[PDB]
Amino acid sequence: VHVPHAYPEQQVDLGEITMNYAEAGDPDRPAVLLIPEQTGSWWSYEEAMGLLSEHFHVYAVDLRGQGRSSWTPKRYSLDNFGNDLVRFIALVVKRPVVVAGNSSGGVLAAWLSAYSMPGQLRGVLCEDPPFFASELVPAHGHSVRQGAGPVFELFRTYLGDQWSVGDWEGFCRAAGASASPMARSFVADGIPQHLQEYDPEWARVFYEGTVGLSCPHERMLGQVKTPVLLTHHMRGIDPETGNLLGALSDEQALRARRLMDSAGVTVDYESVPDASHMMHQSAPARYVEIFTRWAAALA
Amino acid sequence: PALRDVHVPHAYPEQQVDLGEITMNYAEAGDPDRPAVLLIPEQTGSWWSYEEAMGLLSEHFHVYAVDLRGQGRSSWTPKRYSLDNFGNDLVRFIALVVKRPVVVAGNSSGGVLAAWLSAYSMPGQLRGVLCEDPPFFASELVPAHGHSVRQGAGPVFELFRTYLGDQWSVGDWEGFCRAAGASASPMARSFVADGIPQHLQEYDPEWARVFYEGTVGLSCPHERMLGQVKTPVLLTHHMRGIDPETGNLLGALSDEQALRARRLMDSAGVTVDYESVPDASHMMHQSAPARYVEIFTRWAAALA
Amino acid sequence: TSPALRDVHVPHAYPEQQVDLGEITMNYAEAGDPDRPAVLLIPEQTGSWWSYEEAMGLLSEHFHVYAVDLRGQGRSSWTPKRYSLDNFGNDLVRFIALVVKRPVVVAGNSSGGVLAAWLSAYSMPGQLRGVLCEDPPFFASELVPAHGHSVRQGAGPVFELFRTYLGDQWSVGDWEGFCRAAGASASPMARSFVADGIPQHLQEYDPEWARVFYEGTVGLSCPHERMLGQVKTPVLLTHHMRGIDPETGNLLGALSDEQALRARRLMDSAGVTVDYESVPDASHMMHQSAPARYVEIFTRWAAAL
Amino acid sequence: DVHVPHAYPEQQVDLGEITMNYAEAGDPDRPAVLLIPEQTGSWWSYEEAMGLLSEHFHVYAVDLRGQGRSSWTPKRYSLDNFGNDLVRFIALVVKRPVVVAGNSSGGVLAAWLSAYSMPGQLRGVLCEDPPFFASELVPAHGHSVRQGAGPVFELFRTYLGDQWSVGDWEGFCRAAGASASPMARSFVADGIPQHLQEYDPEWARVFYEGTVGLSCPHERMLGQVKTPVLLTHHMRGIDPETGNLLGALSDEQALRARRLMDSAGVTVDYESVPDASHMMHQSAPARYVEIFTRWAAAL
Repeated sequence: VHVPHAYPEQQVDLGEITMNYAEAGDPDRPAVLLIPEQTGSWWSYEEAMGLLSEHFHVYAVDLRGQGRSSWTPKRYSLDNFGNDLVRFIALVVKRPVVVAGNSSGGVLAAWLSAYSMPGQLRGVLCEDPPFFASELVPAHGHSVRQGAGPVFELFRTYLGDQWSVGDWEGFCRAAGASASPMARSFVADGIPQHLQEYDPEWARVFYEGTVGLSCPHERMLGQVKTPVLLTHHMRGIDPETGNLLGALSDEQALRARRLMDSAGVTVDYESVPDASHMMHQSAPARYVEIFTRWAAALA
Repeated sequence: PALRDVHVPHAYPEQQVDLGEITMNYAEAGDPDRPAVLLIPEQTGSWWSYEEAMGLLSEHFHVYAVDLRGQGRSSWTPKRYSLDNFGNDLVRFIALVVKRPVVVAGNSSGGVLAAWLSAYSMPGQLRGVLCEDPPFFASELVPAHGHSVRQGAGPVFELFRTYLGDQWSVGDWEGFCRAAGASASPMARSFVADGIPQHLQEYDPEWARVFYEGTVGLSCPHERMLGQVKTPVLLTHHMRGIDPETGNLLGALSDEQALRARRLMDSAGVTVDYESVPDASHMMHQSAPARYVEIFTRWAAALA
Repeated sequence: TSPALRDVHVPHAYPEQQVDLGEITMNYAEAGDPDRPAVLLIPEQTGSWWSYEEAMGLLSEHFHVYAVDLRGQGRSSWTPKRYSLDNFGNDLVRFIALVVKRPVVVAGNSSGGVLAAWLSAYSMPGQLRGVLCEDPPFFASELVPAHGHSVRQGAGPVFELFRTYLGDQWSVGDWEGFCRAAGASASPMARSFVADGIPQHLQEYDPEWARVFYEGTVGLSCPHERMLGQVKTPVLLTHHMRGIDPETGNLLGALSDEQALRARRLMDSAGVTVDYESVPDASHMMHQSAPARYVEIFTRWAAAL
Repeated sequence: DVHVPHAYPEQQVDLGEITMNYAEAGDPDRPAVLLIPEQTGSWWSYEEAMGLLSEHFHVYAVDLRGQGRSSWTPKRYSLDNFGNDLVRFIALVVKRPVVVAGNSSGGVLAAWLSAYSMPGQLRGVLCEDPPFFASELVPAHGHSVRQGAGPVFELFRTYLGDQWSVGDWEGFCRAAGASASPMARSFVADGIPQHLQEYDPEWARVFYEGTVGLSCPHERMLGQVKTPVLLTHHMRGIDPETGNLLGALSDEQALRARRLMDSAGVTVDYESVPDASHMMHQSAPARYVEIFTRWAAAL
């Protein structure tokens, strides 16, 4: 299923799983780790990796259940993703890292900041993170069922765990009829390449609230141990449904920022209301600029 | 309280009816020829929660006020507390005792059960329902609109579950008061008292468990309940607000949740009458009985 | 003509009618002289009222027989998000109060046999003379039973296949995918359902049924321990084929010998008369595979009542 | 607040989210061994055995999170989190291949490490009377936890409570003496045992509610082991009055565990000691140490 890409691909044995990834930049430059969004593979960062390879040693990784990394039925949880990335940092990077993650990847960047092995990290970028919005029963704001829940429901029903169903036509019919604008956005004639590399059990665990069941966001956010850059992209409310448009509300962002303040770290909050969910794709230069500014200030 | 030897006297005499699984305790007032009314109390509330309002309404109505299962002298039923079990209990009560079409008034939890009846009773049993400060969507763990119970009254339910326990099996009122006095929830700070209130002595705290854990209405989502109401609905909306410190709701339901609930009930095609009294306490039938009875009597007069 | 469209019902030997119970419409068939003792037949899961067709005939010569489609089945209402033991049971309570209007002898198969017991414990007073539980999955249909194997070691495999490949209200409807998955399954029951076309009874079936059993929500507020321990009418429990799949250890049949033992002990503690008829040579749906045997068993029992 | 003197000095190490307390015996000349206690069991559960083992092994006995002097972590008690804790401990303290040995819940974590640790971390594992499948809420084979140890877990959750928030030992004893579960009755005592004073009862909650193993089904674990295994099966039977399990796991559950582990391609040794207590390393130290040493020398 796997198509050619700009950078050569490598695979590492993290124990339970094998992780696919891709390197860029001069080795001696500072290390950067790029975590894709859900339904996103490492080559989600390609453009940005280019821009970033000028100054950093860039690693971009396929999480488990994505890309060419291992698919693990019944094993998708926040802690398993996070310890995957911890083992990657220790076995492959072998140096302190600045982590950047988009959406679910941003959630795992915060997870690393709070729960990585000591001194594994210098700072994390959380790019449009669904703090509390990706939870089934958050401590603040809307649940996943009022956010991206609908999209996940469609993935679970019509694609199935490990593409066991694979009813793409049914998926497009129901998605086009969804009141969720994001749901109606995922419609296409053929299956996008990124979804072909995606295990839809990801959707199941987010929709059903099991992925973070033992990793509540308030404790994560209250236990961060590194500087955090939080970018906050398009956001809004669908008047017809009340549902959250975007990754997280202003209220949820404020609560997350104040929890991270209680953890005693320094937070750079950059509201970019006009940016798309995946700014590293829609506007690679703007994203690399923000990241580089914040990164220079560390250590 | 766990021995259930706490019954005390009241203004009206008390009757009991076998409904099948449970026995329901209840009180009755007014001329039996008058239009029938069914009063459903709030959680932790017994029938006598309506005593005062029964004394006014009785002058114009045949009033029945009930103890739901797990409250008062009605049966306590471990592992059996769901919205459908409460509702079908009330259906059987209407069929076996009232034997007339009723107008139903419910407060908080009862108001939700009132809407339940409006949607799910046997045909013809109801002429209309009053939902008094109902936690529409705010009592669900995963509501379709707005904020979950965990961001509302879930803190107090958690205290009840941990420190009082199913059927008062723990009964650590000292630990409960200690934790309640230190809660960010003001509603929890309300319950702190030197002695256990009579209404809490008659209350089975497994109630609190099933609401806090999301099991009580798991098979009865509020979106569909409200989208299938079948009688005129009178929804009163009392004090609501936001604790600036927590972002957790104060009061029964948020403005957004009231809005979406009204939209659902209108899609059901019923006449919805929204009466907003932001200065009113949660149990207006107890704190301002005259005002409550006036509102109810005016709306009920227009029913038929 | 699609199971999702609910336009697949076919003619049958007995007249059908629908009653408004308030949330749902319940479809039902009637047979026999309306003055003879009343009887209520509850089908099995994926079973419609005409699951009893043949038995109805034999029984209608001595009983006024009602046979019902439960919600989520046949021509009764399909109610998304509303499928639970208590809702099924209260539908049947309503049906007895509104249609039969006389005390009834209830007989239910499998899931229906679990609802017969439900009624015996939780119905309105005086509604029932006795109940016949035909191969009921006591404890084996629960996700976390007090005794014996869970539904995941019983019928769960086939329920998972229904949920995944048919979907709520036939929203997925991938019959060929279901057949491929079922034929490769290690559950013999699951393999049984493979067929060239979709069987008629399954066309009338809301597979959300399967979901609520597979996920353990259908009986969450109705633990079988409490139900069985609060029966208030005489109960006849028939126990058909049962065994253990050696490759898996999973239950073959409706319930295990141990689970039937514990259920009988519970019911005996309730103070009711309990009859136990172990018929190890009988299929799960004895009322279909051996109608005359079934009617003999039922007739003796009901005449004692 | 309650820790008392023991036969060995205690050490602590920061694993990144938690602080793990532990004790050490024997010499670095000798091969590394990692002892994992049972639930409610602290490191000193192994004290006597440690002595014997220190004759020929460098021994590490650990406090798991929520036990002893290790960090208490509310809402974070999952098998994956315990397991990644022990992976971190092996990586940061032992820094050597280790022969792991765990008892009861500890045996389950030993299996977890065999299947899911970082590559090359382990040489083999001894699962001592492990509750394979019988500690799960919905096991793929045999009794569930609710027909096993679940009754005592429910008593712990209702009367001791999260982080000893309730602490009603009188009520615990009243309920335990009236328990139909004989193990529940075995926990009745005048005062609170020292091992239970260092124990966080949220442990009991997450086993009773089935959250701890939700994302770690035992069938996948056992089918993906990667080291030689030694499984010891102690006392087991059935309570006639309830049908409930006596012991860690049934004969059927042991049979299925072994079939899975053998399907994984490892060397599985099965040692049935039907007359042994649950904590044989405590009740018969020399017997336990003989069995362990006899097996570990083959590695």
